[PDB]
Parts: sequence; C-alpha cells; structure tokens
Amino acid sequence: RRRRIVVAMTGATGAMLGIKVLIALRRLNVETHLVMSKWAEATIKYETDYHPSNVRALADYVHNINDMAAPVSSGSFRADGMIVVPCSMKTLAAIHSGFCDDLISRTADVMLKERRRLVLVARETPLSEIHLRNMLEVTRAGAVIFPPVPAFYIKAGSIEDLIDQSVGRMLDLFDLDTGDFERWNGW
Amino acid sequence: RRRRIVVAMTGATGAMLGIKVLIALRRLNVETHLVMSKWAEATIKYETDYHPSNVRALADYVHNINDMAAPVSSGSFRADGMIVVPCSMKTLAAIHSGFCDDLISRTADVMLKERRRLVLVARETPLSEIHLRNMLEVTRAGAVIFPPVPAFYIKAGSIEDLIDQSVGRMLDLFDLDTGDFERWNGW
Amino acid sequence: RRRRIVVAMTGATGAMLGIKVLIALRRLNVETHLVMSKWAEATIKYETDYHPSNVRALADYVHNINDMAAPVSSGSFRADGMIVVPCSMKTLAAIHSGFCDDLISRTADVMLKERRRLVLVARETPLSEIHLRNMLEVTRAGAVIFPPVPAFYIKAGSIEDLIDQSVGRMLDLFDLDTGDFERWNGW
Amino acid sequence: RRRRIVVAMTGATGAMLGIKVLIALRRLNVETHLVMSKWAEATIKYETDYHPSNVRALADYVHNINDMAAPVSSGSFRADGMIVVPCSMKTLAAIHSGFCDDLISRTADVMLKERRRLVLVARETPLSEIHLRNMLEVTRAGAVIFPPVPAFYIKAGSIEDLIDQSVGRMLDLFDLDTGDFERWNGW
Amino acid sequence: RRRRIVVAMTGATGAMLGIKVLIALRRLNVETHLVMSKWAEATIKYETDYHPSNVRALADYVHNINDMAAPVSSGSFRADGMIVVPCSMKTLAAIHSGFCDDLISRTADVMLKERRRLVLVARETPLSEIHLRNMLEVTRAGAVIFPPVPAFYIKAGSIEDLIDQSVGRMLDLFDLDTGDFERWNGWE
Amino acid sequence: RRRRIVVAMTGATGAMLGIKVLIALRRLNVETHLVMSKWAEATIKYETDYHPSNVRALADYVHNINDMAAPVSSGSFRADGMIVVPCSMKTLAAIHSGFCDDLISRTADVMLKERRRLVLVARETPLSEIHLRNMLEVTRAGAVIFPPVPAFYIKAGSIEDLIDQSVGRMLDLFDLDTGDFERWNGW
Amino acid sequence: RRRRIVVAMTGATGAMLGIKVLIALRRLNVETHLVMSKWAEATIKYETDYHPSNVRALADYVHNINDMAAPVSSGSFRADGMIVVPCSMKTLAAIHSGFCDDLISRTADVMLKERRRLVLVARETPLSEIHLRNMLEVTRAGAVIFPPVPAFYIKAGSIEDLIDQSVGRMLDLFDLDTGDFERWNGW
Amino acid sequence: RRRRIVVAMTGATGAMLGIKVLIALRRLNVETHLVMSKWAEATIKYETDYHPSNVRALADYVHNINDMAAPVSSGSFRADGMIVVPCSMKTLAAIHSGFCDDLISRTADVMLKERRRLVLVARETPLSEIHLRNMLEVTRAGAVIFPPVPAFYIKAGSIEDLIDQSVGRMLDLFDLDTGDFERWNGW
Ligand SMILES: Cc1cc2nc3c(=O)[nH]c(=O)nc-3n(C[C@H](O)[C@H](O)[C@H](O)COP(=O)(O)O)c2cc1C
Ligand SMILES: Cc1cc2nc3c(=O)[nH]c(=O)nc-3n(C[C@H](O)[C@H](O)[C@H](O)COP(=O)(O)O)c2cc1C
Ligand SMILES: Cc1cc2nc3c(=O)[nH]c(=O)nc-3n(C[C@H](O)[C@H](O)[C@H](O)COP(=O)(O)O)c2cc1C
Ligand SMILES: Cc1cc2nc3c(=O)[nH]c(=O)nc-3n(C[C@H](O)[C@H](O)[C@H](O)COP(=O)(O)O)c2cc1C
Ligand SMILES: Cc1cc2nc3c(=O)[nH]c(=O)nc-3n(C[C@H](O)[C@H](O)[C@H](O)COP(=O)(O)O)c2cc1C
Ligand SMILES: Cc1cc2nc3c(=O)[nH]c(=O)nc-3n(C[C@H](O)[C@H](O)[C@H](O)COP(=O)(O)O)c2cc1C
Ligand SMILES: Cc1cc2nc3c(=O)[nH]c(=O)nc-3n(C[C@H](O)[C@H](O)[C@H](O)COP(=O)(O)O)c2cc1C
Ligand SMILES: Cc1cc2nc3c(=O)[nH]c(=O)nc-3n(C[C@H](O)[C@H](O)[C@H](O)COP(=O)(O)O)c2cc1C
Ligand code: DMA
Ligand code: DMA
Ligand code: DMA
Ligand code: DMA
Ligand code: DMA
Ligand code: DMA
Ligand code: DMA
Ligand code: DMA
Repeated sequence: RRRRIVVAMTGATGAMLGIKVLIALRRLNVETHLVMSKWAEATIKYETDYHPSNVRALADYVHNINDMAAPVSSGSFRADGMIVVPCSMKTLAAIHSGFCDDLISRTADVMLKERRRLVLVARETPLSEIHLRNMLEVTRAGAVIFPPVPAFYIKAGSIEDLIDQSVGRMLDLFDLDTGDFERWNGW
Repeated sequence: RRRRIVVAMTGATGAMLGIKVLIALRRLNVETHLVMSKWAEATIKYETDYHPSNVRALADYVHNINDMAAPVSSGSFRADGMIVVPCSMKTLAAIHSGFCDDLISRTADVMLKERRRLVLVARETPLSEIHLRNMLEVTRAGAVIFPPVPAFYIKAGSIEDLIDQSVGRMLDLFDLDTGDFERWNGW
Repeated sequence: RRRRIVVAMTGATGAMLGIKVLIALRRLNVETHLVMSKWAEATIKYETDYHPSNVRALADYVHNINDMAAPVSSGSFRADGMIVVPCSMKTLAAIHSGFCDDLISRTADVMLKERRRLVLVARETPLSEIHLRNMLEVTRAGAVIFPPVPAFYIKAGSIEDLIDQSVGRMLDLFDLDTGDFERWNGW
Repeated sequence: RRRRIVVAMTGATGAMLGIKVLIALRRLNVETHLVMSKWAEATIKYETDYHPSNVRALADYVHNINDMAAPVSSGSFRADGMIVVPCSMKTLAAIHSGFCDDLISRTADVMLKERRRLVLVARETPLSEIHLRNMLEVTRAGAVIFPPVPAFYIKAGSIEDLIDQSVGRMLDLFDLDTGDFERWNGW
Repeated sequence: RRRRIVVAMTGATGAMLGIKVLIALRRLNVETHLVMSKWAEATIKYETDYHPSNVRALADYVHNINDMAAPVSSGSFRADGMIVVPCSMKTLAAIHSGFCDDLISRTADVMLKERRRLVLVARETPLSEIHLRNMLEVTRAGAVIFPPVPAFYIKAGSIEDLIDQSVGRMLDLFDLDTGDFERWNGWE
Repeated sequence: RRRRIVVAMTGATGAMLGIKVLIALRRLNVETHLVMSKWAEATIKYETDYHPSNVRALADYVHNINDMAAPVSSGSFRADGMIVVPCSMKTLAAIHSGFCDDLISRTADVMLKERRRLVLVARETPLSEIHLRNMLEVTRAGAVIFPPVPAFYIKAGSIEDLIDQSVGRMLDLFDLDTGDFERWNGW
Repeated sequence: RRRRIVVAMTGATGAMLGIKVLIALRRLNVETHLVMSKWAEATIKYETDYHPSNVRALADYVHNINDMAAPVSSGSFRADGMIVVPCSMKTLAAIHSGFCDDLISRTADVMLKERRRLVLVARETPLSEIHLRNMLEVTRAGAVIFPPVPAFYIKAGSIEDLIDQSVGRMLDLFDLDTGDFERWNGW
Repeated sequence: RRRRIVVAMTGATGAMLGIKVLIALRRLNVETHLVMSKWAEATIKYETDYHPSNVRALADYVHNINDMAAPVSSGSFRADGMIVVPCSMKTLAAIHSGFCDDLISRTADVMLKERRRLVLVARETPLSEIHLRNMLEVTRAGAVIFPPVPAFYIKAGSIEDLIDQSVGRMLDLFDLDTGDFERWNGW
C-alpha cells in the first residue's frame, strides 16, 4: 500500500540531516523504518536538541541495531529503498566489504542484492584512497554516494535552508518531491 | 622567503570558500597567487556581495585564466602548493585526464609532477562513477580530495562558523594553523 | 610544541615491541598517546612481565579502545605520526577495508586521510593472499608495512638486542634516532 | 624412496635459519640438496660461527650456484619441495619476474611450473610497494611467503628458541613435524 | 650534519649529466656518495674528456658497484635521497622489478622502502610499452621519472646551458637551488 | 603520388624540432600538411628566430587549428602518418582521452582508428603519474611516444647536431632516412 | 641493401632450431647477425654435432653476448627484425621485465621500441603462471610467442622433417618463404 | 580401487600423443575413461595408422562426446584427474570461457570445480593474445598448460623417442612414473 523506506542513521556528524529526512518522509506519506547506530544516538544528543526517543517518535517503525531478525533484514520483506543519513566511513566500509554484522549494514546489503535504491550520505573530509575506493566500488555495486555539500547558489539565509535543500535533493533519488526548496531555473 | 600558495577558483557553488581561503592565507603571511575561471567570476557575483575585482584585491598576485605563459605555469617557478576552492567536476576531470588547457589545470598538472601538495575542494552531489573514478585516480596521482561537508559537531551558530571550520581544515593540509576554529578535544 | 605520536597495540604476539616503543619515544621527548586493544592487554599479560597498568604508565596519555570521542579520533587533532605495534592481521584488515569501528582503526583511518605517517608492524607468518593484498593496497593508500623480522647481522647477544634494533628502525620512519643500535657501515 | 627437498640460501641476514633447516631436515631423514648464493656464503661467515664448508657438510648434496646443468634444475628431476631460507628481496624478485639466471631462481622457477611446494623465507623490513607486489603475485603463482617473524607467545629463553619455533613452522608447510617446539594449545 | 645524496651513474648516454650533478652538489655542500656501473665508466670515457678516476674525485665517497656491504646498501644508513643520472632502461627495470643484484639497484630499492626521494633520469627514445609500464609502476612505488628533455625556452647559446638547466631542475626535487639557471618568470 | 605526412606543432618547448622535421620531410619529397596550435605559434616566436608565417612556408599545405572540416580530419583522406612535434602534455591528454576538439587531436584520433603511424614527441619533465598513464595507454592504442632526449654518444659539436639526430630518429619510425646524422656502428 | 635479421640463441633445449634458422636465412639472401648466450653455446655442444665456431660460420656477422656497444644494440642501426631461437624462460623474462643486461635482451628491447618484428621461440613445458604472464604481456608489447610444437599433420619421416616445418613457419612471420615444407591445402 | 583418469582427445595435430598416453596409463594400471571429439577422430585417421575403434580399445571405458549424461560429467563421480591430449585452442577456449557444451569441456569444467588435476596439452603456434589470455586465466583457475615442445637434450634417435619423453613428463603431473624415458641428472 504505502511506500516503505528504511532510514538508517550512523555516528557521522550531521544528525540533523537524518532527522529532517524522517520529517520530510512523514509529510510525503511514506512508511519509514528507522534504525539508529550506537554512535548515531550519541551524536544526536550532542549536536541537536533531540533525544533518541524524540527521533524514534518521528518514524512509523523502529528496529534495534543488533536485531538481525528484524523484518527489514530479509529480502522477502518488501521495501522500496534505503537511505543512510548521515553515513560514516565505518558503515560505508561495512557495506562495501559486505561485513554486514548489524541491522544497518545487513539491510543495506539486502537492498543491493534485491536491486533496491540505496543512498549513502557519506560524510568525511578530506578523503583517503580507502574512502574513495569504497565509494567507487559500492557505487558500481548499485549504491548512490551523496556527500552533503551545501548548495550555496540558493542564497540561503540560515543553516536550516541549506539542510532543507540537501534533504530535498536526497529524496529526489527516490522520485519524491518535497517542494521544500527552490530548484534551479537559471539566474 | 615567504611561502607561496596558488589559489584557484572554479565555477562550482561555494565561491565564499575561496574568498575566505585568501583572507586566511593573507593573515598567515602567505604569498598568494590567484587564478579565477570564467565561471568562477560568475558564481562570485551571483552568490556573494564581492565583485571579481574585490577578490583580486585579496591576493598578492593575480594571473589570467588563459595565460599559459604566467610564472606559475612552469615547474621551475618555486611554489609550495596549490588549492582549487571550490573545485568543479569539470576542473577535477581536466586535472585527472591531464587536459591542461588553462592556467588552473596546467598549474595543477605542474604541482603533481613537481610533487607539491595539491588540494581539490571538489563540490558535487550526488556523485556518479565518473566523478568517483576521477577522485580516486587523481588521489593516487598525489592530489587530496576535500569535499566541503559541514562539521556540525562544532555547534555552529551561523553558516560562517561552518565555513570557517572548513577553511581551517583545508589549510591544515599545508601545515598552517588558522586558530580560527575549535579543534576536537572530546565531548 | 612537543611532537605527538599515537602508539597503538593489538593482539598480535610481540607485546614487548610496543612497550619498548613507548619507552623509546619517552626518552626522545615525544608526547605519546597510547591505545591498547582488548587482546593486546591479554597478550601483554601472557608473554611479558608487565601488566596493562604498567604499560599505561609509560605513556603521556591513554585513550579507551571503544571511545570514538577521544581527541585522537578527529583530524582536527594535530599529530605527527601513528604506529601500530604489534599489528595483527585483524587490525591490518580493519585499516585496509576502512571498517573503523574502534579507536585504533579509526585513528589510523584519520592518519591516512590527513596524509600523516602510519607504520603498521604487521606480525604474521606465513602470509596468505589476503594478508598480502591488504598489505599491498594499504601501502598504496599511504601506510608503511614493517614486519618485525630480526636483523641478525648486528650479531646480537640477546633477544632484547634484536628488539632494540627493530624499535630503532621503526622510529627511523618518523625521523627519530634512538641512538641505541649499531647502524650499518660496512663489515 | 626418501623425500627430496631443495634448500637454497641467499644473501639476506638470518643465515642461521637455513643452517637449522638443514639440521632439522637431516634429523627427519630428508635428502637435502643445498644451493648457496655468493652473498649467502659471505653472510654465513659474517653473522655465524659456521664456515660454508661446515654448512655444505650438513647437506646430502651440494650444487654450484652457477651450474644450470645441475640435476635440480630440470622438472624431470624428482623433488618434493624447495625452501629459500633466508630469501633476499633480490631472489624474491628473480622468482617473481621469472629471470632465472642462477640455480636458485631456476630451480624455484621449475618448482612453480611442476606445482611443487615452494616456501620463500622473505626477510626485509620495512617493505616497499615493489616488495609487496612481488610477494602477492608470486603467492598467486603458487609460492608461500614466510616472513621470519618471532613467535614471542612461546615465552622463549633464548634467540635459539625463537629460531627453532620458526624452523618448525616452516617445515610444517612440507607436512613435516620437527617436534622441537611448543605448539599452541590455549593459555 | 651535512645532507647526503647518493649519485648513481649507469650506461645510458648522457654521462655529462651525472658529472655536472656531482659538481653542482659539491657546490651546495652536499655530501655525495658515488656509484658507477661498468657501462657508465665506458660511456664516461667515450662521451666526455673525463676519465672515471676524474669523476670519482668529484665525489666525497665512492662505493664499488659489486659491494653489497657498502654503507649505502642498508636502510639504517642515514641519507636524504638518491639520483640515478643518467638512468638506463636496464637499471630502471632492475628497480621496477626489484632484482637488486648490484649496489645501484639495491640502494634504490632501499630508498623506496625507507620512503626517501629517488629520482631516475631515465634516458631512452622512443619508448616501448615495457619502458612506459616500468616508469608508471615505479612512479607509483615512489620514484620520480625525470627524462632529460631540453628546455629550449631558456634560449641557450650552448649545449652546456641546456644541461645546466636540466641539472638545476633535477636538484629542485631535493629542495636544492643551484642558482645557476634562469627560472621561468613569464616572457623575457 | 607522394607520401603524405601530417606535421602538428603544439605549445611545448622545442619548436625547432618541428621546424627541422618540416625541412627534413621537404628534402625527402614528402607532402607535408601542417597544423599549428595557438601556443605553438607563441613558442615559435619566443624561442626561435622564425615567425609562424616562415614555418607555414616550409609546408606544402597548412590547415587551421579550429577547422574541423579540413581534409586531414577524415579517415577517408589518404595519409601515411602523423607526427606531433613537439607534443605538449595537454595534447597528449587530448589524444589519450579522445577529447578531439581541435584539428590536431582529431587528426591524431583519426590516425589511430585507421591504424596509421602516429608519433608523439611528448616533451615534459619530470613526469607525473598522469603523464605516464597517458603515455602508456595511448601507446597501447597505437601511438609511439618519442621523448626528445639528446643522444650524447654522437659526440655532437652543437645543439643543432643533437636536434638533427633526434629528427632523423623520429623519421626512422616512418621508414625514412634523412641521412643527416651518424648511425651507431660501435665504438 | 640486403635484409637484416638478428638471430639470437639462448640456453633452452632445441639448439638445432637456431642452427637451421641460420641456414634457411642464408639461403634466402638475408644478412644475419648472430648472438649466442653462454648457455646456448653449452647447449649447442651437448645436443648437436656442431661446435659454436661452426655455428658462427653460418652467420654473416657475430656479436659478443656482453658487448653492449655492438651495432645491433642501438635503434639507429637499421634492421628488419629479430628471432630468439630457441628462447629460454630466463631470456623471455629479461625481455618482459626490461632487464636488458646482455646483448640479446637489449637488442630485443630495442626491436620492441622501434616497432620491429620480434619472434620468441619460447621453449618450456609445463608452463607456470609466471611464464604465461610474461608471454601474454610481452605479446601485448609487440613480441610474437612461437612455441616450437611439432606439426604432425605433415606426416613426417624424421625429426628433421618436423624441424624444417617449424623453421619455415617461424620465418613466415618475417614474410619469408623457405619453400622447403608442405603448406596445408586440405586433406 | 584403481586410479581413474579421464583422457580426452581433441582435433589438434598430435593424435599420437593421446594414443601413447592411453598406452602408458594402461601399463600403469590406471582405469582410463576416453572421450574423443569429432575432429580428433578425423585427426587420428589422417596422421596415424590407427582407426578410432583401435584407440577406443586402448581405454577401459569410452563415453560419447555429446553424452552429457555420462558418468564422468558429474562431480559426484570419483576421479583423480583429467588430461586433454592434444588440446585444441577451441577446447582450451571452451574450458576458459566455461562454455561446456560437450562432454570434454563439461568434464574439465567439473575437474576444476572439484579441485582435481587438469592437464591441457595445448598445441598451437604461434600464439595470439587470445590464446595466451586463455592459457593464463585457465591456469589461475587450476589447469596446467603443457605445450608439447620436444626435449632435444635427451639426444633422441626418432620422433617416437621425443614423444615418449613428453608423455612421461605429462604423467609426472599425476604423480605417475612411466620409467621409459631418461630423466635429467647432469651432463
Ligand atoms: C562527535 C563525533 C563525530 C564524528 N564524525 C564522523 C564523521 O563525520 N565521519 C566519519 O566517518 N566518522 C565520524 N565519527 C566517528 C564514527 O562515529 C565512528 O567511526 C563509529 O565507529 C561509526 O559507527 P557507526 O557507523 O556504526 O555509527 C565521529 C565520531 C564522533 C564522536
Ligand atoms: C550557478 C552554478 C552553480 C554550479 N555549481 C556547480 C557545482 O557545484 N559543481 C560542479 O561540478 N559544477 C557546477 N556548476 C557548473 C560549472 O560551472 C561548469 O561545469 C563549468 O564548465 C566549470 O568551469 P570551470 O571549472 O572552468 O570554472 C555550476 C554552474 C552554475 C552556473
Ligand atoms: C597468544 C595469541 C597470539 C596471537 N598472535 C597473533 C599474531 O601474531 N598475528 C595475528 O594476526 N593474530 C594473532 N593473534 C590473534 C588476534 O589476537 C586476534 O585475531 C584478534 O582478533 C586481534 O584483535 P585486535 O587487533 O583488536 O587486537 C594472537 C592471539 C593470541 C591469543
Ligand atoms: C650483511 C648483509 C645483510 C643483508 N641483508 C639483506 C636482507 O635482510 N634482505 C635483503 O633483501 N637484502 C639483504 N642484503 C642485500 C643482498 O645480499 C643483496 O641484494 C644481494 O644481491 C642478494 O643476492 P642473492 O639473493 O643472490 O644472495 C644484505 C646484504 C649484506 C651484505
Ligand atoms: C654508447 C652507448 C649508449 C647507450 N645509451 C643507452 C641509453 O641511452 N638508454 C638505455 O636504456 N641504454 C643505453 N645503452 C645500453 C646500456 O649501457 C646497457 O643496457 C647496459 O646493460 C646498462 O647497464 P647499467 O644500467 O648497469 O649501466 C647504451 C650503451 C652504449 C654502449
Ligand atoms: C614558453 C612555454 C613553454 C612550455 N613548455 C611546455 C612543455 O615543455 N611541456 C608541456 O606539457 N607544456 C608546456 N607549456 C604549456 C602549454 O603550452 C600549455 O599547456 C598549452 O595549453 C598547450 O596547448 P597546445 O597543446 O594546444 O599547444 C609551455 C608553455 C609556454 C608558454
Ligand atoms: C641442458 C639444459 C637444457 C635446458 N633447457 C631449458 C629449456 O628448455 N627452457 C628453459 O627455460 N630453460 C632451459 N635451461 C636452463 C637455461 O639454460 C638457464 O635458465 C639459463 O640461465 C638461460 O640463460 P640464457 O637465456 O641467457 O641462455 C636448460 C639448461 C640446460 C643445462
Ligand atoms: C588437420 C588439422 C589439424 C589441426 N591442428 C590444430 C592445432 O594444432 N591446434 C588447434 O588449435 N586447432 C587445430 N585444428 C583445428 C581444430 O580441429 C578445430 O578448431 C576444431 O573446431 C577443434 O574442435 P575440438 O577441440 O572439439 O576437437 C586442426 C584442424 C585440422 C583439420
Ligand atoms: C532474516 C532473514 C530470514 C533473512 C532471509 O531473507 P533473505 O534476504 O536472505 O532472502 P531469502 O528470502 O531467500 O531467505
Ligand atoms: C611555461 C613554461 C616555460 C613551462 C616550462 O616549465 P616546466 O614546468 O614544463 O618544466 P621545465 O623547467 O623543465 O621546462
Ligand atoms: C570525534 C570527531 C570530531 C570525529 C570527526 O573527525 P573529522 O576529522 O572527520 O572532523 P572534520 O573533517 O569535520 O574536520
Ligand atoms: C638441465 C635441464 C634439462 C633443464 C630443462 O629442464 P626442463 O624441466 O625444461 O626439462 P623437460 O621440460 O624437457 O622435461
Ligand atoms: C648491507 C646490509 C647490512 C644491509 C641491511 O640493510 P636492511 O635495511 O635490509 O636491514 P634492517 O631493516 O634491519 O635495517
Ligand atoms: C570532416 C569529416 C567528413 C569527418 C568524418 O570523417 P570519418 O572518418 O569519421 O567518416 P567516414 O567513416 O565515412 O570515413
Ligand atoms: C650503443 C648505443 C649507441 C646504444 C644507444 O641506442 P639508442 O637506440 O638508445 O640511441 P638513440 O635513441 O639516440 O637512437
Ligand atoms: C549428469 C549429472 C548428474 C551432472 C551433475 O553433476 P554435478 O557435479 O553438477 O551434480 P552435484 O553438484 O549434485 O554433485
């Protein structure tokens, strides 16, 4: 019935990106399935005013990071995509290597084998050859690398305006239209 | 005598990153050599309150984008590094491919052959396999890929605070200390 | 203004190598930051007369293996080098793959992206194609593989004499001279 | 009816490893064929109390390094394996490249084409990309790389104890049990 | 306390390039360690008015090509870099393959493993796929390929002027300024 | 009925090499088709006594650098080979990449697809990994890389002697004998 | 005026192939330049009735294996091709690696760079991955691998009949027709 | 109880090699399973005095080339190895590509997956890059390439003497000793 998208958050800086993804997906009437890593919860508390319990309330369903029996861990579970936002280099490497020992990496591993859209908001700078090799080869395996670089051409008035443009551009990859930002139409 | 760094700006969004790099380098008593692409001047006018003539005044020397006889185009010219900020995918590809048909790509080509530090603030999202292949292989050739992703863990109060942290992290790669941002020291 | 070097120990045999690196680095007035793996602590207990607390007293600062918020885990933290001594195949693989899920592998991951010297005293024999592929490719990413093979040409009288020579050659890679071993100068 | 093993010594430090291999193999009733390089003889004289004449007496047969007509140089010659101990980087590269211009490299070249066990006690530190590429690719061709790294977990009392453990683990690869060292069996 | 640079000469044409490197480094108070191959000595005799004994006098220390126990053959030996000038395809291949069976190739092999600057003035034309593969892959291992192609834009009045510029550009890679050639500064 | 050879000059130093190639080819009764890049004309003026109009007078036919409709730009046009002398790194990369947006790179692109001899006098030092990758891979596509390195073994009396020898060796690749230099015949 | 072909013999079994190549080329009015390795001379003596001096008399010119100043060692020397018959794995590896430390490997190295026909009668069985890697990659560099495998379909009456057929097929690669063997034209 | 070896003959010249393999294996008390391709039967008739029915009588079991249900086509069937003698380039390519559309290529495909010894007496000269790519990559997959090149150093008196030596060296790869040829033991 309703479209399903798995939203995974990891311990890279940029926790507000994952929070605003859940808000935008809820408004778009998308059934969300949230998984938060241990260090994702730590960065949520430290960088934002949200508590992990507040972020869990923004999602239709929540699954435990270590619960490999969760419904989303099986390819038979029907879902239409997954976004890891923000995505740490550790989780990027787990997905690239195939070492799927938690629910985030396993569900991403499953999305790739089932040929479902997987978007990794990989946040790190500068990049080593390890990071770039992982990005290139996971891209060839089917994933989409979305570095959250600001779009300064929108003449933003606040940090939130840039984050809203980024979140809207992320969800474009699932053929979803937030209508929350100004798309380019020339000068 | 004074350290020399070539500062190149291209037509990717984020012109304020290159402007604040020139300001920080001037304060650090670094002799700067500025080159601006045609579309870099266009994005400076459109996203910022600066005019190209204002940015040129922030640099000790300015060289024309099409002047292949400029001093910085020769490896015999002594310089200590180059940063392309912001760096478009087009200029990243010119450097990766070796098609050095303007002063920015030629000077970058020269920095790589002379084994001088070259930093590319490559701004694009999402990334295709073309972008990532260019990033990986130019990295193996010696360049440093620095995607300008914000560091939200600093609890920034403004867009300028995030840009200042990014610029300071860029210049760390030249062993320069702005002292303009708060470095991580735990929670 | 002292030089900072991260000393990481893992659960490969040869715990005395890491202990003597700390002792050396202290005598040369280097500020050492020690991280010990869980199995490093076990190997320290089993094959040396030291206790992990004795090892911690040899370092200027100690960080917990699971504390991903430690200062050394960020590239903004300035450091001059990192040595993993001894380095197990497990940790070598974590660094090669990029699966940086503890402080040793994350700090090493940061050293590579910030282009700082990383020395892996990788101890294992014989070597599989997995080990050698990881060594070769992590070398291309910037790390130095240092197998702790004895230099019998020094005509040592004890195991400790051979360890001292190995430790001295390790620290040569950071441009540090222990002056504790006979450098080669003909027969 | 006796098993034949070619024992080759090259000019890497650690000549005692090859001497003890000859002693251990004689104990095990293996017919040994010794080949010593020119710089192996110099190394034997420098760092051991053995003269090359003493080492030749430890072997059943001795062949000249320059004698490409020696029996071991033909694949039609029955042999069960070969160990280069210690193995220099030069000889590792001769075997990797295929430039078989002396009896050691040619016999190793023959062992690989006849699909016989070839162990290279490659001793060098630190390792360059050249060394590791040669190790990885000669491994894929069928060779076993055995860095002589000490097993400190045996809680040794002398340098000789650690050499004995290494020699025993080397000969494990030929399915031989010296019985002179303590194998791991838990704490 | 002085900087040490190993200067290796091989049997590629261009022996004067190595001779002028030794002279320039002496001028810069660099302690030079010279190794000459067998065919480098033949090339010196044929192409120059120097005898190998004259070239050896230009260096602070000279090591035998066959002496694998020379000080420079160990990584424990302190040194800031090595330049092979001129560098034959044979020696380029020895370094690329790792077949380090003489003092020049072994010392270069050691420079690469110790992460020290290694410059190969590789002289050959035209180039085969063998040469180019060796150049590309040894570059990735850390070496610098410096083909001695003349910089005609200096408007030289003699062969020696072009050689002096090449030698100065070589030593730039060791952060050394001979001050004996005109660096580019736009159109004169 | 005469052989046709395209002579292309680019903005690398060494303009006299291309001028002498034209003179040598004229003496050998070869119909030459000249294309000069914009920066080739500037280098001709700067480092030689020739004017570009003098160089055009040495050729049988001259085509404009931006005229993609020139006869030599089509494979249907009969031609026996092409030499780019001197060849910049920029034009080397244009040919390697296939970005054939001027008459020199397009004609070279055509020579490769029609399996005609293409000689690139690629002049640059030192060489980066970008340059060498382009040289290796364009060689595999069919091109011949000819770095203009002097042949001191001819015991030359002037710069012109060494240039004459290089030019003669260049034209050897087209099975042409200038007879203007001394070929090697032993000591 | 006459065609020049370098004939190189190495220390693989099959010296009679090289001798019969020299006889066939003399009959075809080809100027032959012979180079014999040290182990080719030993092989000639052992498995043929020829003395090396008899083989030298079959050639128009002879050059010493260690004479790097011989005429054929330079690309400036006019020559139409080279055949190494028989070709050892050692010499195959010297050519593949580029380690051209004798006149045979240097002349072959020169033939490849000058784009002249090079035929390697590589004789070894079985083949290792080293041998096949060298064969494949030297082929891509321009060489032709000619294993001297007998053509039994000619219905030979002696060993010499099969040798004559191999020699004729070898020289087919130089566009030469010995005319002393029966080519295939159906049953 | 008895050793089983699959003997496959294909349509390359050298049918007598396959016949003599069958005779040698019968003498060695090895249970042989013969498969002949269509063009091997034509080759047997043309260059030997045997009829295909005579060759079938030399084997213990015979299977039809198109019978994909034969016992040897399954990995569950116990067998100790397989030799394809002689091996055409077509069959070499079928095994390399995996296009196992007859019993010879499928049985070889099975031998590789079950990790059993597979020897390909690949006969062709000269070799293309296609042939050598197939040889190299099928070798890495487990097969042994055995070019039937004669060993002239045995000082043979007839064609059959050289064939007997090749056959004995072939079966050396199955740890079998025909004992009817002189192995090398010096001059
Ligand atoms: C405050 C803080 C910020 C961090 N930011 C990043 C980051 O931007 N990128 C990254 O790759 N890792 C970052 N890390 C490190 C990761 O949290 C660490 O590698 C962790 O093991 C990743 O775990 P996870 O992917 O399972 O959530 C940060 C850590 C902390 C404590
Ligand atoms: C307003 C604007 C913003 C742009 N932002 C980017 C960008 O973020 N990344 C990118 O690769 N190209 C961007 N482009 C496109 C580049 O300007 C374009 O590819 C141009 O050819 C690059 O030229 P240059 O690198 O020589 O300056 C942008 C263009 C415009 C007009
Ligand atoms: C006594 C002992 C000795 C060990 N020696 C080695 C070794 O030499 N090399 C290795 O790769 N692993 C060795 N291991 C196994 C590692 O401890 C194990 O793989 C562990 O997962 C490594 O974890 P760490 O790198 O986080 O310390 C040893 C284990 C024990 C108990
Ligand atoms: C005293 C001494 C110790 C050496 N130790 C090593 C070593 O440990 N590893 C290495 O690759 N080369 C070492 N070498 C250099 C080799 O001996 C040199 O490369 C030589 O050419 C190897 O030749 P071979 O393999 O034929 O014996 C050493 C040389 C000397 C004089
Ligand atoms: C006069 C002369 C000039 C030579 N020039 C070159 C050259 O320019 N490039 C090259 O690769 N080899 C050249 N050689 C060949 C090398 O000397 C030969 O390959 C030798 O084996 C190299 O040995 P080395 O590198 O140890 O000195 C030349 C030889 C001679 C006699
Ligand atoms: C005086 C001068 C000398 C130059 N020499 C070289 C050179 O030797 N090699 C090179 O790659 N570029 C050299 N360049 C830079 C090229 O001219 C520049 O990259 C240009 O874009 C090449 O354009 P073209 O290949 O279309 O002629 C030189 C430039 C100048 C002004
Ligand atoms: C009698 C005899 C036969 C040989 N046959 C071969 C052979 O068929 N293939 C091979 O690669 N090496 C063979 N060799 C070994 C080579 O002679 C040896 O590797 C030598 O180093 C090659 O040197 P060269 O290529 O410079 O002549 C044989 C050696 C001897 C003594
Ligand atoms: C008389 C004759 C001799 C042949 N010799 C060879 C040969 O030596 N090598 C080869 O690859 N093909 C040779 N062929 C071609 C093969 O028979 C042909 O490619 C066939 O398709 C192979 O089929 P098979 O491998 O299934 O037997 C020969 C063909 C004929 C008629
Ligand atoms: C947790 C669980 C039962 C996973 C199995 O589903 P899958 O994605 O591995 O595919 P399949 O339905 O074939 O088992
Ligand atoms: C613009 C110009 C004259 C470039 C030449 O310098 P380079 O970097 O190509 O090196 P070199 O000094 O050897 O010519
Ligand atoms: C604990 C912590 C702050 C980790 C992030 O380090 P970083 O190097 O990724 O920081 P940045 O790239 O934003 O400078
Ligand atoms: C001394 C000698 C005979 C060397 C050739 O060995 P080989 O393995 O090539 O012999 P063959 O392949 O002929 O059995
Ligand atoms: C001549 C000689 C003794 C060389 C050893 O140098 P090395 O670098 O291989 O030894 P180590 O690594 O122990 O310093
Ligand atoms: C100026 C022009 C006609 C270019 C097309 O040449 P082409 O070789 O691509 O065309 P064709 O394949 O028909 O020769
Ligand atoms: C003995 C000798 C002169 C060797 C040089 O040959 P080469 O082909 O390398 O010289 P060049 O490239 O100048 O023609
Ligand atoms: C004719 C037949 C039964 C073929 C199956 O062989 P297999 O080795 O593919 O079967 P399995 O894997 O079940 O042993």
